[PDB]
Amino acid sequence: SSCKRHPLYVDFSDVGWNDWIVAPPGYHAFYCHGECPFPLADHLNSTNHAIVQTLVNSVNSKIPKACCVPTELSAISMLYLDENEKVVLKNYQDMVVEGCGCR
Amino acid sequence: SSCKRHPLYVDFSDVGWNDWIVAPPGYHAFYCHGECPFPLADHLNSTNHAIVQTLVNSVNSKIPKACCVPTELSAISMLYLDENEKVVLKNYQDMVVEGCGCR
Amino acid sequence: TLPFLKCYCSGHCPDDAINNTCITNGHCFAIIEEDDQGETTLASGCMKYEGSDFQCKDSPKAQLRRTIECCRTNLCNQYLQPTLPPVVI
Amino acid sequence: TLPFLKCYCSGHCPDDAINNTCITNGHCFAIIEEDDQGETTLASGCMKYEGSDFQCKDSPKAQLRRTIECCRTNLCNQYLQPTLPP
Repeated sequence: SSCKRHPLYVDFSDVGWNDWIVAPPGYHAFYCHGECPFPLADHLNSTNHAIVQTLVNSVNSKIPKACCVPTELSAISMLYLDENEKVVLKNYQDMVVEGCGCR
Repeated sequence: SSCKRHPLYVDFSDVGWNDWIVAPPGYHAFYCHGECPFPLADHLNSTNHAIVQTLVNSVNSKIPKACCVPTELSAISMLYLDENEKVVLKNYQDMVVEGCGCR
Repeated sequence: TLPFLKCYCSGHCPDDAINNTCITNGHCFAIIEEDDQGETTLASGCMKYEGSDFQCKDSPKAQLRRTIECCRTNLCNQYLQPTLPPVVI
Repeated sequence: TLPFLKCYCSGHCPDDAINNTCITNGHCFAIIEEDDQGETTLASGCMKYEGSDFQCKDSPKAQLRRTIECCRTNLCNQYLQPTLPP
């Protein structure tokens, strides 16, 4: 199926980070996956380069297709245990997929 | 072989666009390809999300790896023929890969 | 520029299309294509304005037979059914 | 922030590394990794600062046994030989 956003919840206990991330317990990160077909439709937010590469791949299949990746990301705040036992608040950019496209 | 830029010259004759694009005859577009391994090294200019996704993939491979895509692009100008056969100069953004990274 | 055009979509619908339409600032398209195995399908959707000249023109050197057609009144792709490029002989 | 740190690299070298070194604003690392057959490899390089806490910490739930170690003085990682988790 075509490039789209898929669910992915990162639970910190599950990945073994609950000893240094004190909050939150996890978050919805999502991920992008799927085909970048010809033509690239409006919702795929493609670059000119991805459009050209898509066309080239149609002529010469040795050139790969464009890839489905995050095209908009948002941040989350986390409380972590620092190299000293200190609890500190940090804004982490680019943690959550808000939209996917072909690049 | 990890994520990096690869050569790709787009020759308009070879894609069959000799009749609508009057200049240039082609250009170096490049493309991005290759693995996004753990850990993601400095030159891969990864986002937090790609780093987290990479770690999740290492925990359960049902979550895919991050993808090697353009992270910086540049523009080219082109002269073309429109509906009535007149020559317009147009700047096309995002046509040339200047750098690749894992996203 | 804001999307101003409404199109039919099929096979290329965005994840939040409604009763089979999408909006765009570019063009509506319909495409007929024949795959690896000789199976032909028809699909349609919205194409954003940036890079639309490349996609509406397409390459005549594509390995597989396909014809895309674009148009720019609302829903103009509704009953658009292109014709495949002749089998090269 | 500008890169201020020079590191050894092997297996993770940037396309334009010089004499097997790289620069970064983050950390030097070395990593040992065991594939499914019991064979190990050693690699090293530069890691940018953003996201480096995730990568230096790693997940102890990784399916393959591996150990990454990071440090923050010039070249520190050159002779770094981390060991698989026991």
